Order: sequence, then structure tokens, then C-alpha cells
Amino acid sequence: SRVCQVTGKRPVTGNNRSHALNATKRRFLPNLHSHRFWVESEKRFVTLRVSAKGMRVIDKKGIDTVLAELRARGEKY
Amino acid sequence: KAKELREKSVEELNTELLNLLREQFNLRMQAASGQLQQSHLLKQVRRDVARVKTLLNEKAGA
Amino acid sequence: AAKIRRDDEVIVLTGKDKGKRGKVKNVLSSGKVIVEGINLVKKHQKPVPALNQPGGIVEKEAAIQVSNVAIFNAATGKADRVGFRFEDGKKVRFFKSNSETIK
Amino acid sequence: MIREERLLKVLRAPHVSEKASTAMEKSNTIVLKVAKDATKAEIKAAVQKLFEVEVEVVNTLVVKGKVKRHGQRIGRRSDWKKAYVTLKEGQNLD
Amino acid sequence: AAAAAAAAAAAAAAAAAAAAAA
Amino acid sequence: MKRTFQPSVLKRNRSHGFRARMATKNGRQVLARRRAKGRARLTVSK
RNA sequence: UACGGUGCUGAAGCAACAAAUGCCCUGCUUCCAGGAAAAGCCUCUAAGCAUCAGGUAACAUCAAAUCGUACCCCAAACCGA
RNA sequence: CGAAGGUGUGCUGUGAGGCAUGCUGGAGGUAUCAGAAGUGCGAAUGCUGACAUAAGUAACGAUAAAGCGGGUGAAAAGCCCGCUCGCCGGAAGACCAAGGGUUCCUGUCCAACGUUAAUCGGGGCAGGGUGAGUCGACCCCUAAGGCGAGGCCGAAAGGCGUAGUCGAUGGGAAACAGGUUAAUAUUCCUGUACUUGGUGUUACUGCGAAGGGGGGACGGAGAAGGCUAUGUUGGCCGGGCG
RNA sequence: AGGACCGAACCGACUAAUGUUGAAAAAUUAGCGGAUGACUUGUGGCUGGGGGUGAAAGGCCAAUCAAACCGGGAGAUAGCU
RNA sequence: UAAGGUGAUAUGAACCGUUAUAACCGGCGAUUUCCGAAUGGGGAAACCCAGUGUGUUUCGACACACUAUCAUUAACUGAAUCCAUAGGUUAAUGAGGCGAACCGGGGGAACUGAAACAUCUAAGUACCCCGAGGAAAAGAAAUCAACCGAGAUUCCCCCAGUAGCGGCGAGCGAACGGGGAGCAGCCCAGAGCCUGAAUCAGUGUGUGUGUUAGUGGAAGCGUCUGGAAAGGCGCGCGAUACAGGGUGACAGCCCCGUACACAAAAAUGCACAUGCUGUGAGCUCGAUGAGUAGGGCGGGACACGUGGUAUCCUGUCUGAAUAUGGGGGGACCAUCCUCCAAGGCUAAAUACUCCUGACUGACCGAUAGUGAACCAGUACCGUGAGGGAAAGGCGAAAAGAAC
Ligand SMILES: [Mg+2]
Ligand SMILES: [Mg+2]
Ligand SMILES: [Mg+2]
Ligand SMILES: [Mg+2]
Ligand SMILES: [Mg+2]
Ligand SMILES: [Mg+2]
Ligand SMILES: [Mg+2]
Ligand SMILES: [Mg+2]
Ligand SMILES: [Mg+2]
Ligand SMILES: [Mg+2]
Ligand SMILES: [Mg+2]
Ligand SMILES: [Mg+2]
Ligand SMILES: [Mg+2]
Ligand SMILES: [Mg+2]
Ligand SMILES: [Mg+2]
Ligand SMILES: [Mg+2]
Ligand SMILES: [Mg+2]
Ligand SMILES: [Mg+2]
Ligand SMILES: [Mg+2]
Ligand SMILES: [Mg+2]
Ligand SMILES: [Mg+2]
Ligand SMILES: [Mg+2]
Ligand SMILES: [Mg+2]
Ligand SMILES: [Mg+2]
Ligand SMILES: [Mg+2]
Ligand SMILES: [Mg+2]
Ligand SMILES: [Mg+2]
Ligand SMILES: [Mg+2]
Ligand SMILES: [Mg+2]
Ligand SMILES: [Mg+2]
Ligand SMILES: [Mg+2]
Ligand SMILES: [Mg+2]
Ligand SMILES: [Mg+2]
Ligand SMILES: [Mg+2]
Ligand SMILES: [Mg+2]
Ligand SMILES: [Mg+2]
Ligand SMILES: [Mg+2]
Ligand SMILES: [Mg+2]
Ligand SMILES: [Mg+2]
Ligand SMILES: [Mg+2]
Ligand SMILES: [Mg+2]
Ligand SMILES: [Mg+2]
Ligand SMILES: [Mg+2]
Ligand SMILES: [Mg+2]
Ligand SMILES: [Mg+2]
Ligand SMILES: [Mg+2]
Ligand SMILES: [Mg+2]
Ligand SMILES: [Mg+2]
Ligand SMILES: [Mg+2]
Ligand SMILES: [Mg+2]
Ligand SMILES: [Mg+2]
Ligand SMILES: [Mg+2]
Ligand SMILES: [Mg+2]
Ligand SMILES: [Mg+2]
Ligand SMILES: [Mg+2]
Ligand SMILES: [Mg+2]
Ligand SMILES: [Mg+2]
Ligand SMILES: [Mg+2]
Ligand SMILES: [Mg+2]
Ligand SMILES: [Mg+2]
Ligand SMILES: [Mg+2]
Ligand SMILES: [Mg+2]
Ligand SMILES: [Mg+2]
Ligand SMILES: [Mg+2]
Ligand SMILES: [Mg+2]
Ligand SMILES: [Mg+2]
Ligand SMILES: [Mg+2]
Ligand SMILES: [Mg+2]
Ligand SMILES: [Mg+2]
Ligand SMILES: [Mg+2]
Ligand SMILES: [Mg+2]
Ligand SMILES: [Mg+2]
Ligand SMILES: [Mg+2]
Ligand SMILES: [Mg+2]
Ligand SMILES: [Mg+2]
Ligand SMILES: [Mg+2]
Ligand SMILES: [Mg+2]
Ligand SMILES: [Mg+2]
Ligand SMILES: [Mg+2]
Ligand SMILES: [Mg+2]
Ligand SMILES: [Mg+2]
Repeated sequence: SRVCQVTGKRPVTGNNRSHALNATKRRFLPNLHSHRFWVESEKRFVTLRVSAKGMRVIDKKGIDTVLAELRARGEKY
Repeated sequence: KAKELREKSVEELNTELLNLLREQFNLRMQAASGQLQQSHLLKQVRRDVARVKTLLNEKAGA
Repeated sequence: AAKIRRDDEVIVLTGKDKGKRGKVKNVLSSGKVIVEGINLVKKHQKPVPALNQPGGIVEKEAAIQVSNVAIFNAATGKADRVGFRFEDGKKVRFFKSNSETIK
Repeated sequence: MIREERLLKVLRAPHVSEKASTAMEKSNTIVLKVAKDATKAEIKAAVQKLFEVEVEVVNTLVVKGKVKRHGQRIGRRSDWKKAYVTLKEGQNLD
Repeated sequence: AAAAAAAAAAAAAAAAAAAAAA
Repeated sequence: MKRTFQPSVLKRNRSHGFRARMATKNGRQVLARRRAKGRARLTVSK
């Protein structure tokens, strides 16, 4: 599923309007990419599927903080 | 009847029940014939099957 | 509970045979009683080849409701509704009018 | 070896017929009516230790019952396994 | 005994395009 | 003419039968409907 | 005899020719569009082995279920009311 | 001493309509003003249920085809028997397939069912009827696919898909000939054979496998060669001298 | 050797009469074409509706098809009857 | 509890008991083949086929028990690559599945309306999907007003179809404020100090408090009609009972029943107290929830549709402040007022009867009423989803009409 392993950024739905203001049923897709993350406190590479906001929250909130929180919330790496 | 059969063994009932089954099966084999002119013998023998077979579980493992 | 007992001697309030007593033969399903000598009616019968019957107009005794009969009183010469006391702890039937136990 | 408790339930009745009244004498065979969970073990050990007689070999089938109509509503009689039991040379039931 | 009361055949709209008036 | 229906139980009872309508999802949304009326002939097992 | 049946007896039982769309044939020839798998079986070995076990060479065995089996089947019995 | 409902009569208001009453009917109706309405049938090619209409008309489901004697009976054109006569015979014959669920067999029974009558029936009713180490299914093994933990992917359900485990119409053990009942029988019976599993002993002492290989193992056409199932004729045997 | 010929079973549906509340809601009769192949067929697995499949006819997808059928918003709505 | 039983159409055969172990009713149990989440593998549901540790064995074969699957906690084992690592093998509680309405989320339309129709409405309605409880949600102020204040959430009545939005058309629709029902506030982002301390959440127990069977319960007799009095016609009686139910037609006094009075060995709810099982109120204070607030970018929820748009939510790149700040007070600014966001907990009031009991009702009385008063979600019809019938009246008891 297109679900970010960090943010919880689930896809939502809007209506693509127009210059004549029409209405359809679009989707918005979160910005997922696979990635590998170095860890020294475990000394390995951890794989992850992560949003583009996640790949900048991971350089502020500490890598091992999220890597410990994901053991607790219920979504394994 | 069970207030009389309550004071018997663990293993004497495991000959009593087989004797009742032997005569019950005799009654079932005479139930082929148009001679067994007792109706309630079969049902009361089924009730004596019932009381004995429930005292069996009421003693053996209770 | 059914205050009209089995072997009691009851009398008939109304019907084709009012006034006359009887010694109750039995009672059927939902209270209907068969007075031995009152509810009398002819019945026809085809002769049957089972149990050796020759056929005839057998007069058997019919049924009647509880609300037609009542227990006859030996003392006052009429009927009486029946009530229940608890004498000695025993639930025992006893008469309403004249206040004295029957058995 | 089948225990006596299971053994004693396996029969209902012998079965009267014209083919029983031919297989009794002209081929010396008997016609049981057994319960539906009976195999050739549960009749080969069951003719023996219930009449204290012997047996040659056993055979069975599964008779499927007819369709009856009591009143105007349909009815289906219970099926019942019919067992043919051949008795050895020198045998005779009670 | 008794019996039923049948009805409602696929009556094929009772006609072809017979009356070719053109 | 060969009619609308030439029977074959060997496929009828696996393309309509009880375990077939229990294997999918919305077969459990037909077996969840036939009990509302309470069908005594529940499905096409004989 | 139950005049429907059945019980009890019983000779000859050979040859030749003809002959397949049935067998060998799952073969042969020959052509191109180039014509299943796996198991039962045949067989060889390591992880394992022990003078054991298992192995086929014998034979007395003991066993080998459960279910289908009636009936019609190009039809008066299936599908077409 | 006769309530609601039906029925006939007899009056009566300008009307929808009431009052009275003979008859059927065998337990409820209901003043008088008032209140609330699923409140009034000629339709609606309305909808159910009944009876008419054509009408005692068409038609009786092949142009293979019936006639007669005897019996059963209250009954015979069909039902049983018996003799002719027709007709199929690569079907309209026999056994089975996928299918159907007592239709098979006797004992009855005629109301309804058979485009008639009915003793008859695939009709009702009562009883009787299927037998296996070998035939088949189940089972050992796979094809096309299906399911499919994981895993990958998808708003969620789910979607394909790996190992697997499912999947006949095909691949793998076996056997036949005769007799029998009103019905089954390669299954029952005498007859004589065959296989496949664990056993105990007899001598023999390399078995070992989720692995290795040979096999199972395969298309279409024609062409012959020897052959039998069967068929014909003779020889024979039995009957007959038309 | 043959999408070779004549002609069976099998398919197929060209012509004509009959049959059209018929025997049959597409057939009988008598003639007809293919008939070792792009065949036909048994049984079984696969293809889902704005989709399938189609020697492609807008034909077929359970006797219904220029969007199958079964419930539902449905008391869609109808300025017309 | 008890003088009659063995369910019914449906009688009969053959039986059992009378001082309470006949039956009947209630509470707890033991039974509970097979299919079904099916859970040993599989499988056209009701069948087919096994593996393992263990008890008999007339060594033929039996009887019992267990084995899915993930999640979770592990114990142990465990390779590419040595210590370590994915994966593997066992245990144990949890969970799966079903079920009507009701609630909360994640997706999401159309004929119709505007007399056409796209923006709009129809509407977050039908319908699917997830998840949970008997209630759910929401929640204890970065909320409104207006210099005076109020004081969480929900729900009902108003304000009001107003002020607004809108091809300014169709139509939609507030809020501030006021009456109510009903009230309970807390806690972690944290150290210490009372340290085991108020409370709190299960345990069992006593008392009531019901629920699950039960028991008594008033009083009336004679005449005429007729099949029959329960009727009319006399004379009474009872009434903390004159509501209904049936009895050969209208019954307070015939009969079950009510008003009333009582009742439990066992189970069990709903409370106070209880010995506990486990968790902890009280003071000094510090410290105030960063990829967040707002904005660039579209968007959908606010009555609020591009509008002159505040507020909140977020897919996308951005992005600070930190008691001196920061948000809001319907662009925006200054003043003033008021409030501490980026974390949790939490009852009733409200919504709902598949199912349970009791009553009523200007509700139906067989073409009605639920599709069904009768054996109906059955027969019949469709491969299937699904649709869907018709069908009560003898009489007082069958007294069913022998010969
Ligand atoms: Mg829209
Ligand atoms: Mg009483
Ligand atoms: Mg009475
Ligand atoms: Mg299918
Ligand atoms: Mg046969
Ligand atoms: Mg035919
Ligand atoms: Mg037809
Ligand atoms: Mg009338
Ligand atoms: Mg009148
Ligand atoms: Mg009258
Ligand atoms: Mg009357
Ligand atoms: Mg009345
Ligand atoms: Mg009206
Ligand atoms: Mg009319
Ligand atoms: Mg009119
Ligand atoms: Mg009309
Ligand atoms: Mg009409
Ligand atoms: Mg007519
Ligand atoms: Mg006429
Ligand atoms: Mg005419
Ligand atoms: Mg004419
Ligand atoms: Mg004519
Ligand atoms: Mg004809
Ligand atoms: Mg004819
Ligand atoms: Mg004749
Ligand atoms: Mg004839
Ligand atoms: Mg003849
Ligand atoms: Mg001929
Ligand atoms: Mg034939
Ligand atoms: Mg039958
Ligand atoms: Mg027959
Ligand atoms: Mg006839
Ligand atoms: Mg006649
Ligand atoms: Mg016959
Ligand atoms: Mg018959
Ligand atoms: Mg058999
Ligand atoms: Mg045999
Ligand atoms: Mg596959
Ligand atoms: Mg799949
Ligand atoms: Mg999975
Ligand atoms: Mg397999
Ligand atoms: Mg096969
Ligand atoms: Mg095979
Ligand atoms: Mg075989
Ligand atoms: Mg036969
Ligand atoms: Mg090999
Ligand atoms: Mg070939
Ligand atoms: Mg030969
Ligand atoms: Mg020969
Ligand atoms: Mg001559
Ligand atoms: Mg064609
Ligand atoms: Mg043509
Ligand atoms: Mg032709
Ligand atoms: Mg040709
Ligand atoms: Mg040709
Ligand atoms: Mg065209
Ligand atoms: Mg079509
Ligand atoms: Mg469509
Ligand atoms: Mg459409
Ligand atoms: Mg709607
Ligand atoms: Mg409409
Ligand atoms: Mg009973
Ligand atoms: Mg299972
Ligand atoms: Mg298997
Ligand atoms: Mg399964
Ligand atoms: Mg629109
Ligand atoms: Mg439109
Ligand atoms: Mg419009
Ligand atoms: Mg809450
Ligand atoms: Mg203030
Ligand atoms: Mg009383
Ligand atoms: Mg935070
Ligand atoms: Mg803001
Ligand atoms: Mg933001
Ligand atoms: Mg903004
Ligand atoms: Mg914006
Ligand atoms: Mg904060
Ligand atoms: Mg908060
Ligand atoms: Mg009526
Ligand atoms: Mg109705
Ligand atoms: Mg059907």
C-alpha cells in the first residue's frame, strides 16, 4: 500500500477543477521512495519506504528515535 | 435406582453395564420378532442404560 | 390444584342431566371429567376385525367441563366451592362453607 | 480387537425376506440389518461374539430407502445397511 | 385431489413487423 | 435444439456450491442474505 | 407338479476356405506444421552406517477397507412447462 | 318470544335513503346529538378468485397396421395368453457413460393421473429389490488452470505470484467361463487362476535420497504382413420322409 | 502427397411445399454442401458488462444485448395518456 | 409442585406412580456424532485421507489426546561472513467468524431540481470497506463576546428561514445570545519531599435489592322460555378483587385469575461495608509538548461555491517564535481584551430495537394484516443472485351417521 512508514501520509481525494471550474474525482499521492539508512548504534543499513517529508524529519528528530518508535507503533521495518 | 447404584464400585459397574447391554441386545434381537409383547421393557432398559452411563461419567472423572 | 379430585362424588350444576350426582370415573385432558352415569350418549360403531368386536350402538360415557360440576357436600345436601389451607404443613383440601376439613 | 461396548450396538434385527427364505437353506446365509457405521470388521467380530457361533465371510450394501407420502406431504425413510453373512461349513444358528 | 392454474407464456409480442406500411 | 441448460453436476456443484460461495468474499454476502429469509434449501448442495 | 415351472439324462463338438473399419501397431516407411509432465517401476550414490538393521532369494501365512452397483440411457424415465 | 348478514313483500323523504314486517339465519346490534375517517365503484387494455362466450366446434402428438380365438370380469378395440398379418434391424437391438432418484419385481386398487374406457400403467397403496483384493469411484502422479503462508503490490476488502498442496477426459495391481431368482450378479455358487502390502521363520547380507540417470514418453497420413473375433460350406451326430 | 474429387455417420442450413392459439416459442418431409481439416466433437479449466469474445454480422455472452441479468436510491421522472 | 402421566395430527398397543425420586417447571451439571471461523493435510458443505507421544491386543487391529494461521511474549536454534545477523523449532494468553437497527471513520455516485444543462442542488444522501461499544462520538478552552462578561461535551426549544452564501438562479443555511436537561474534573510531557499514604481497577463475603420455579385469595340460591342458564324474573352476599381469560348464549359470588399477602438449598445483576490482589492523593518548585504555528501550492469539510475572505484539516517544497512571546477577536494594521496550541483520560442528558416481559390502541379481522392465522421463506418457477404463492370456521363434546 502507498503508506509512508513514518508520517502516516495516506492518500486523499480532491476534485481537479478547471478554468471553467469543472469537477472530477482525483487522488493525491504521497511522495514515497525506497531508501537505505545507515545506523551506527546497530551498525547496518535499514530499508524503509518513506515520504519526502519523512526524509527530512529523519535528519532532525534522530534516526534511532523513529527506528525505536516503529517497534512500538506496530509497523516493522 | 441411582440412589441405590450410587454405592457401587468404579469397576463393578463396568460389568453391570455390559450385562445390561447383553440383555438389551437380546431385547433388540427379539424386537425383530412379533413375539416381544412387552413395550416398556425396551424403554426402561434404555433408561437403565442412561442412569448407569451417566453415573459412569459422574464417578469416572468427576 | 384441580380441586375436583378423581374419586370424589360430584354433582352437576346444569346440562342435560342437572341435579344428579355421580362417582367420577376419570378426567380427560384439559379438565373434562367423565361422570360414571351422567354424561350418557349413544354412539354408533362399525364392526372391527381387530380385537374381535361385532359392532353395535355402544353407549359410552361422555365428558363435561369443570365449570359444570362441583363437589357434593355430605353435610348440607348441596355443593360447595373448595379451598386450600395448610394444615400441619400439608397442602390439604378443605371446604369453604362450614369451615371443616374433608379428606 | 473391537471392544464389547462398540460391538454390542452394531445390530438391530435380522431381516425377513424371500431371498432370506432361500439363502437360509439353499446357500446357508443370514441377513442382518446393521448400523450405518459398520465395516466388515464390525460384523466379522460381531456375528461371532454375540451368538457364540462362527462365520465364513461377510458382505454388505447400503440400501437407500424409498419415498413415502403420508397425507399429501413427502417423506423419506431412513437408510440402513443390509449385511449378508455367510456361515462356515458345519454351522446352524439358534 | 387438486391442481394449479398456469399462465403467462412468453407470448412473443403476438406479431412480427407484418404491416409493412411505407 | 440443444436447450438452455445441459446438466453436469461435476461442474455445477463446484461453480455454484457451498465451498465455492464460501471461498470468495461476496459469496459470504449471499450466504449472509439467504438466512435473513432463512432458506431451508440453503444452497445447491443436493 | 402348483400344467406356470422344474428335477433327472444326454451323442456329434471336426476340417477347409473366406475376413475386417478389431490385434501386432505404442511398429514400419515417409512428410513437415516437428509431435505433455510426474509417479508407480529399473538403477547409482551421500548425509547414515553395523556386523546389526534393511535388502530379493524362499515359503506358512495374516490382510486387502469405504462408497457406486436395482432401473431407462439417442428415451414414455435426462434436457425441452 | 330470535340480534348482525342475506332474502321477498309493504309503506315512506324533493335524494343519497331510511323505518315497519313475512322467510332463511342462531349471537350480537345500538339509540340521540356529537368526534375522527383506509368512507361510497362502470370503466382505468386496473388486480386477484368464480362462471360464461366460441362449443359440445377444432384437435387427440406421424400415413409402421392390424384381424381373430380363449380367459379375467359387471365390464375388452388396446389388459394376459395363443395364431396369422404388418414394421425396425448401423435401429425403433443389447450393455454402460454424463443425467435422473424407486420408474425395476410381485400382492393389490380405480377416484384424480393416459389429449378416451380401463381389470391395465412409468398412476395411488402396501411389500420385496443392489453383495467384490480384480469393474468404477475414492486413493498413488501430474496438464490447463485454481488455492496459495511467507514476500512483493494495492485507500481497505483485495490483486497476481514462490515453496507447496489441490485439480480427469488422460499415466499406474489384478480374473475369468458356466449356473441361478419374479428382481441383482465378472460381485452369489461349484470350478480354477492372478496380484499387492506388512508378518514369523529358511539359507542369501550393501541397504541407504527431498538427490543422480534409463524408462512411462506420446503428432498426421498412407502402405502392406501374419492373424482371430465372426461368417459360409463340407464331414459328422440327432430328428423327419414332407 | 491433396484446405483434390464422388459419396456414409457427423456437421451445415441453400431451395420448395407443410407447419405457424403447430408435434417443436425454429421443426418435419424431399432435394442440397462440407465431409483427413482453417474440420467436428466428449468432458473439464479460463474471459465480466462500457467489459468480454468476435473469418467484425452490431452478431453473441443462458430462448432476452447499440451495454446481459438480480436487489437498491425507486414512490427516478413524465409539462404527455 | 403433585393426582394423574408417557409433546402434537394421531388414535391405540403395552406400561409406571399416589405419600411423593411418576411426569411437569426452575437452577447447576454431565452429555454434545458430523459440517460450519473448522483449527491435522485436503476436499463438489454433512464426506475423504493421514502424522505423532501414549493404554489394550484372541498381535487381527483398536480406544484416547494433540498438531492450522498470523499477532504477542519469549526459551532455544540459526546461514551467507568469526563474534553478531535475517530465517527456523517449540510454548501461552489474545484474536479471526456471525448478528438486526444505532455510532464513528476511509472511499463515493445519478436520473430528478434550475422547467434544457456544465457551476450548483439532489448529498456526504443510497451503496460498499474498516473498527468498536451498549452506547457511541466530542471533551475540560490558543472557545465566544465587548471593555460589562461568560465559563468543558452532548441533547431539546428558540433566535430564524433572519444576518449571510449562491449561473446572487435553484436552493442551502448559520452564529452571538437566551430558556432548559445535566454536570466531574483530571493526568503525563518531572525532580525531590508524606512513601506504600485518599482514591482507583478486578476478588470473595454480609445485608437488603431484584431476576430465575411457586402458594393462598371474597361471596348465590329457586322458579318461566328453551338444548342449556351465565338470561329475564325474586331474595341475598362479597368487594385493597366490578380489567381480562374460558365454561351447552351476556358470570363480581361456575372456573382459572386479578387487588392483596407471601417465597429460594443453587445461580446472578445493581449498591455500602469487607480481608485483601495490584496502582497511588500531599508541599517546594522548575519546566509548558518544532519539522509544529502561519505562509508559498492545490484541494475538499465551515451556511461561506474565487469571493474583499478570517478560522480550522492536509498532498506538495517550504518554516519560525519560545512568558518580553504566540494565536484569536470574519482581509490587514495599531491599541485593548482574552487565551497557553502542536499529548492523553473521562458518566448521565441523546440515537437504536434483531431479541425479553407486561399492558393498552376511535389498529387489522382472512383479496385485511408481516410475504406468510394453515407444517411458508415451503410447494412452483429461475443454472445462478433473487423473486414468490394459494390455502381458518362442522358442532357442546365427534357424539364421524352401526344394521
Ligand atoms: Mg458531482
Ligand atoms: Mg392454586
Ligand atoms: Mg361450566
Ligand atoms: Mg464460474
Ligand atoms: Mg443392470
Ligand atoms: Mg422424445
Ligand atoms: Mg417448450
Ligand atoms: Mg339477515
Ligand atoms: Mg336486515
Ligand atoms: Mg331464525
Ligand atoms: Mg346460540
Ligand atoms: Mg361475542
Ligand atoms: Mg374508500
Ligand atoms: Mg364491481
Ligand atoms: Mg365511471
Ligand atoms: Mg376491468
Ligand atoms: Mg379480471
Ligand atoms: Mg372460454
Ligand atoms: Mg359451450
Ligand atoms: Mg363454429
Ligand atoms: Mg367442423
Ligand atoms: Mg375432427
Ligand atoms: Mg398419433
Ligand atoms: Mg397418437
Ligand atoms: Mg379379443
Ligand atoms: Mg388399437
Ligand atoms: Mg399380445
Ligand atoms: Mg421389413
Ligand atoms: Mg431402445
Ligand atoms: Mg415411487
Ligand atoms: Mg413395474
Ligand atoms: Mg384415463
Ligand atoms: Mg368405466
Ligand atoms: Mg403391473
Ligand atoms: Mg408404480
Ligand atoms: Mg458391495
Ligand atoms: Mg465373494
Ligand atoms: Mg499451477
Ligand atoms: Mg489466487
Ligand atoms: Mg496471505
Ligand atoms: Mg494430488
Ligand atoms: Mg478419468
Ligand atoms: Mg487415472
Ligand atoms: Mg483398480
Ligand atoms: Mg436387470
Ligand atoms: Mg530418476
Ligand atoms: Mg498416428
Ligand atoms: Mg479364426
Ligand atoms: Mg472359434
Ligand atoms: Mg407335399
Ligand atoms: Mg453454421
Ligand atoms: Mg439462407
Ligand atoms: Mg434433412
Ligand atoms: Mg464428399
Ligand atoms: Mg473434399
Ligand atoms: Mg451495421
Ligand atoms: Mg441471445
Ligand atoms: Mg448495461
Ligand atoms: Mg449502465
Ligand atoms: Mg434515496
Ligand atoms: Mg415510478
Ligand atoms: Mg406425546
Ligand atoms: Mg477441519
Ligand atoms: Mg490429499
Ligand atoms: Mg477445508
Ligand atoms: Mg447531473
Ligand atoms: Mg442528467
Ligand atoms: Mg434541469
Ligand atoms: Mg469517548
Ligand atoms: Mg471577564
Ligand atoms: Mg376464586
Ligand atoms: Mg508532540
Ligand atoms: Mg491558523
Ligand atoms: Mg501547516
Ligand atoms: Mg492559510
Ligand atoms: Mg489556501
Ligand atoms: Mg500545549
Ligand atoms: Mg486537547
Ligand atoms: Mg370471510
Ligand atoms: Mg396477507
Ligand atoms: Mg431448482
